[PDB]
Amino acid sequence: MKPEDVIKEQCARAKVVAELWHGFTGGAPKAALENLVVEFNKAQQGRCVRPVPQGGYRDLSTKIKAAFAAGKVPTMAQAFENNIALYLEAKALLPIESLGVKLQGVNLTFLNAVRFGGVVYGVPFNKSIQVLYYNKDLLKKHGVPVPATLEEFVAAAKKLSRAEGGPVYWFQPDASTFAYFFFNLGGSYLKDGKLVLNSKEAVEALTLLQNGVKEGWAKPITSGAINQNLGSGPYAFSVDTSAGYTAYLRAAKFDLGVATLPGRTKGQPGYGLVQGTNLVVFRQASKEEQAVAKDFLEFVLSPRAQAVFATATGYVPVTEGALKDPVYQAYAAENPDYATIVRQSRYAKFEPALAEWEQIRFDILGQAIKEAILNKADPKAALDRAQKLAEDLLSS
Ligand SMILES: Nc1nc2c(ncn2[C@@H]2O[C@H](COP(=O)(O)O[C@H]3[C@@H](O)[C@H](n4ccc(=O)[nH]c4=O)O[C@@H]3CO)[C@H]3CC(O)(O)C[C@H]32)c(=O)[nH]1
Ligand SMILES: [Cl-]
Repeated sequence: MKPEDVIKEQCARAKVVAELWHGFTGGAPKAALENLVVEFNKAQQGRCVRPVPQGGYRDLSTKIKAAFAAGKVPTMAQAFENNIALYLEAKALLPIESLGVKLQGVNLTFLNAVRFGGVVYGVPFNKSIQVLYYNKDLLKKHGVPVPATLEEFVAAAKKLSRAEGGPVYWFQPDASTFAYFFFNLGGSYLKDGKLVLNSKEAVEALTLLQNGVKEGWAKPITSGAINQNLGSGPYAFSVDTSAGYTAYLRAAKFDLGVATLPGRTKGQPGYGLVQGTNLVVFRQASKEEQAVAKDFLEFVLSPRAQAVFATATGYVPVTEGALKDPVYQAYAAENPDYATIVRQSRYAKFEPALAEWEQIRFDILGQAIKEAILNKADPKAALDRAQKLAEDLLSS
């Protein structure tokens, strides 16, 4: 009796059913969402949510565009900030505060990100922050302090790779990893309102990674998640989503470290990329489905729902209330990595919220990073190409 079995039964006897389309394909996010929905549905009187997996996040946005085309949309769905921008062009989204959902206490880092022209269009739900995952045992073995600066991080990666005979910093050659180096070398994607992929800081970020590959301290991972490659050769450090925390804990055969990210100086942690999603409510949904979404959105913002969800996953509890819940506190008191994730969430950057950003981050910027890392393309020539494809798509 999988939670999804329970839910299908709950929905089969419900008077009213609001679909929630998501992009959790498995593991702890998928288990945590479904357990939340089972609990919500037991409380309700013939009024249920039905989570519908749509694949990953891009499958989900593709399926949502086909839904507008078909005229069959869900009540709710997961959405990045760029997805929200897109669906607003379509006039598809219900303003949240119209349902009377109370948003005070939601972290302004996340609340600001769902606000378009003053209006909130999303409920921050599963929001993650990059952290530094590390191998405590391997750093102790070579007397390496947890690096607090980008300088110390390069140094440690070179020191440990020399000692162990192989690259100890592991990375996915993607926009998400790029963003960490880009932000903390003083990059910004927007200059005088214009999207710029090929700035000096972008070239310096992509150069740093490619030189790490050439020098033997950076290891590109091209098959599975980082946590799925552990046990193959020496590992000291990744920069990865907090939402992988439970997966790291399960897979690591070594004592797993979580730290705040290396910054430019010791005066502050580096910035982590905010990932994960918001829940949106579609205007096309029935008044009755909307009422279910309003109770569901209130439930998901409750201290207990956030304390259970965040502690099952490593996602960042989106409310001040969740940190004051005793189930959170019990987990935090036993595992310092939960406070570490919250501390890192204070130092948080977003990618641009342009309608076209999902296509750019994957098919243009992501590609130019793969070209440099995996095919030895010159970092500037790869980014100049990206900039030109992005300027051509935005002109379309
Ligand atoms: N479509 C679309 N995706 C976007 C956008 N901005 C960023 N991202 C993607 O968000 C993922 C991070 O979202 P987050 O919820 O923090 O983490 C994910 C999973 O990463 C994480 N997980 C699961 C199993 C595992 O072994 N390891 C693990 O880390 O669990 C969560 C739910 O699956 C990155 C991954 C990416 O697909 O390569 C590209 C990134 C965008 O605009 N659009
Ligand atoms: Cl699974």
